[PDB]
Amino acid sequence: MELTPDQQTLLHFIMDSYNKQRMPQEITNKILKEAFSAEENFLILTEMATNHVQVLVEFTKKLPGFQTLDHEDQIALLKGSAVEAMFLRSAEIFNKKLPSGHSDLLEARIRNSGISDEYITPMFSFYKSIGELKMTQEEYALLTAIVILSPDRQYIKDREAVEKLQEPLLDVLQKLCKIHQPENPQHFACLLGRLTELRTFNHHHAEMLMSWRVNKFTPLLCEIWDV
Amino acid sequence: PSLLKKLLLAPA
Ligand SMILES: COc1ccc(N(CC(=O)NC(C(C)C)C(C)C)S(=O)(=O)c2ccc(C)cc2)cc1OC
Repeated sequence: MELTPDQQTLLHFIMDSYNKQRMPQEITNKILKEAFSAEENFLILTEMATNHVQVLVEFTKKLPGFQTLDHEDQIALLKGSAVEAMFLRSAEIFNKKLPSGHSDLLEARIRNSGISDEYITPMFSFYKSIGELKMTQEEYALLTAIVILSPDRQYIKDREAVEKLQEPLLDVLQKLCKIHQPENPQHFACLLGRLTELRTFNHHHAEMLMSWRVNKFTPLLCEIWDV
Repeated sequence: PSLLKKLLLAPA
C-alpha cells in the first residue's frame, strides 16, 4: 500500500513544483470588480492562459526524467499536452481554490460577457464532472504529470522513453487511489477516464480559441497553441 | 529560437 522511497521522491518533486506558484487572486478578482464584456473577457483569458504557460513550463521542467528527452521531444510534449494540462489546473482552481460560492459567480460573469457559449458549456460541465470525483491535490498534480508525459502524442520521437517515464507516475497514482478510496477499486480508472474528455478539448482547441476571439493572441500563446 | 525553447532551456 505505502509509497516506497523512490515513489516518495517522484511525488515530492511533483507536489513541490505544482504548488510552488499560485494564480494571482487579482486576475480572478478583476472579473467581479471591473467591467466584464467580451473584450475584458478576452484580455483576462489571455492573462490567465499566460499564467498557465508560465506555471506549466516550470512544472514540466521539474518532471522526473523530463530532461532525459531531447529538446525537440521536450517541446513536443509541452505543446501536445498544453490544452489538457491547462484545463486540469483550471479545474483544480475552480473547484478547490476559490472563496465559497465564487465559482458560480465567475461562471455567471463568463456566461454573460457576450463570448459564444459553444465551448463554454462543455468546459463548466467538465469542471462539474471532475468535481464529483473529490480529487485530492496529489491526484490533480499526478494526473497533470501523466497528461504531460503521454507517449500517445502526434509528435514524440522517443515514445518508449516517454512510456517508461509515465509508467512510475501511473503506479504512484494507483497506490494513492487504493489508500484513499479503498472502497472503490475503479477510482483509478475513473480518474484516467476523465482525460478522454480533455483530449477532445485538445483536438478541437483551434476552433475553441477561434470562438473566444473578440475583434489577437500574444506571441507566447500563439506558439504553445499553434494559433 | 522560439519563445517556448528560450523558456524551456533557461537554466533553473
Ligand atoms: C472565455 O472565457 C474564459 C475561458 C477559459 C478561461 N480559463 C479557465 C477557467 O476555468 N478559469 C477559471 C479560473 C478560476 C481558473 C474561471 C475564471 C472560470 S483559463 O484558465 O483562462 C484557460 C484554460 C484552458 C485553456 C486552453 C485556455 C485558457 C477563462 C475565461 O474567462 C476569462
